[PDB]
Amino acid sequence: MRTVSTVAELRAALPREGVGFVPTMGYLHRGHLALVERARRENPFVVASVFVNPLQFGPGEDYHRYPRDLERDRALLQEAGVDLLFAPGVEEMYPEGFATRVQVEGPLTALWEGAVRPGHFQGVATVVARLFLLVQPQRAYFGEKDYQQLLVVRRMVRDLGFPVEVVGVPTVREEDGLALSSRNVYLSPETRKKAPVLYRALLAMREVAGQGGSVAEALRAGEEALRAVPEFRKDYLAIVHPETLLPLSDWVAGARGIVAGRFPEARLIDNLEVYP
Amino acid sequence: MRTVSTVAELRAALPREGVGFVPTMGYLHRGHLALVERARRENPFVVASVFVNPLQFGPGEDYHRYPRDLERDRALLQEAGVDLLFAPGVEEMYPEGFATRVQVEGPLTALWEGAVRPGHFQGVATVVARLFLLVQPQRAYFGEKDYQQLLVVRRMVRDLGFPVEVVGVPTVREEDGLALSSRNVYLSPETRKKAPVLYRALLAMREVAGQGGSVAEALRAGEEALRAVPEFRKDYLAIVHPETLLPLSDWVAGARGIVAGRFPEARLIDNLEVYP
Ligand SMILES: [Cl-]
Ligand SMILES: [Cl-]
Ligand SMILES: [Cl-]
Repeated sequence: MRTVSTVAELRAALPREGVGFVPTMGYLHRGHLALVERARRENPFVVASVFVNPLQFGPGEDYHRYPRDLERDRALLQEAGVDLLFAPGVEEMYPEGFATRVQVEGPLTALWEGAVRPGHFQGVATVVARLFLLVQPQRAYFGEKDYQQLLVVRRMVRDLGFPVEVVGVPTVREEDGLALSSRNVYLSPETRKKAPVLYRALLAMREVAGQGGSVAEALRAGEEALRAVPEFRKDYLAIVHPETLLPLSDWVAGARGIVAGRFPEARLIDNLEVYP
Repeated sequence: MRTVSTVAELRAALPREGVGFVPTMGYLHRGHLALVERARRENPFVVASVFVNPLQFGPGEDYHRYPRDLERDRALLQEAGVDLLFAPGVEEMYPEGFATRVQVEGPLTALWEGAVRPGHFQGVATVVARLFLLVQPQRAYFGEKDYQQLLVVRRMVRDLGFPVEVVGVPTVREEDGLALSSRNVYLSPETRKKAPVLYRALLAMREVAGQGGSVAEALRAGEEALRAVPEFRKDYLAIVHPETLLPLSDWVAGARGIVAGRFPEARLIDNLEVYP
């Protein structure tokens, strides 16, 4: 595998066709592997990027302490069979003079994560748009854990006309159900034991739905599950339309249960299709 | 020449390489063909687009009044040699649910035309971004008359990494000096006689520069010229940096004289390299 740190080397090592792309912020885990694994079975050439994007972090968030270990990410991607790793510094990604932004407007970015993290999705859209133009991939892979982000990217691609197939990959979880995330490293041993509550709440709602319960009944079950862990301060818990993310009054195929909140040392999010 | 009005047709008729692109809003004049000509010679396949972009029209502007004559444009590009014409409707370019925007921020879009027409450059960046993504050109041609717009597109291209060479083409002028513009049709025979004041002002400034005068002396000369035609309500007149459009404290190669204002029936803009 070849690792490049500049746009010049990137464009020079890139094939005109057959490129599968996996954008990441580094400190890779099994979940990222699931993405690489999928890109490889569908594309003759796989490119992965590791770049902690400052544009998608808020002032009081974790940009400075975000986990970083390029060597670990390299060996790892190397073993996974990645053809090309793009690991640029902030200056190569955003040179002096950089002044452009891309953003998806409307309820899609205003709801849920958008209300908690103002400016976050504009940062995601901007960096993904740049990465797409630099990589010119045929297919790009994203995890479903960041469901809203997946929808935002799809909207941007649809609107602007990026000839990119945006593929969502199901979330990889620990045995206790905790969705894998680079930020899980922030969890203390004690908090790590309580962290499975998000997925537990989501499963509780899916259970109710499967048993013929109402959306309202499913929501109550989810809320109850979360209350077993007071240390988890919920930002939101809802069952929404799979495409618009608007709260549902009645079930629809693809109904998505979403939840987010924080422990003292980390904020976690998770989601699951709760119907059918 | 093949004419397409949908995205599907467009993608199906486009070759993968050697595409020269000329974006316009219709009602073509000598100047546009100066662009189509340039492209026809440097690229094996030429595509031109005709679309009045509602996004770059703001409050109290001439959207519905903008001149439209598709058939005249067609036959025009036909004889010019263009291989493909993309003339989509508003709904094809911006289908229901469209919510993405692209914008270049900072002084480049806040000064001059940006101050006069707020929201204008976001509309331009957005439509150009989409067109570039839909056409996937190797080169795109723009007229220098809209110099600021030219720099904005170059900035967006450089920032986001579009693999497109943006070509600026010198303005085509009338015998009296009036830069050609599809909006000149708005001028009455009377005000048309006064219109040459813009170029006159620019020339006055270039003359001072050539004589060794200071940047301030050049502006004075330009102010004098406009002062003679009070009918022209000046928006701005300045000598700026060729790349940043910031007012100049002193001369630099490529110094650009820019002017804009409005007669009762229309708004006019023009620019010219005043130094060296
Ligand atoms: Cl983030
Ligand atoms: Cl992650
Ligand atoms: Cl306009």
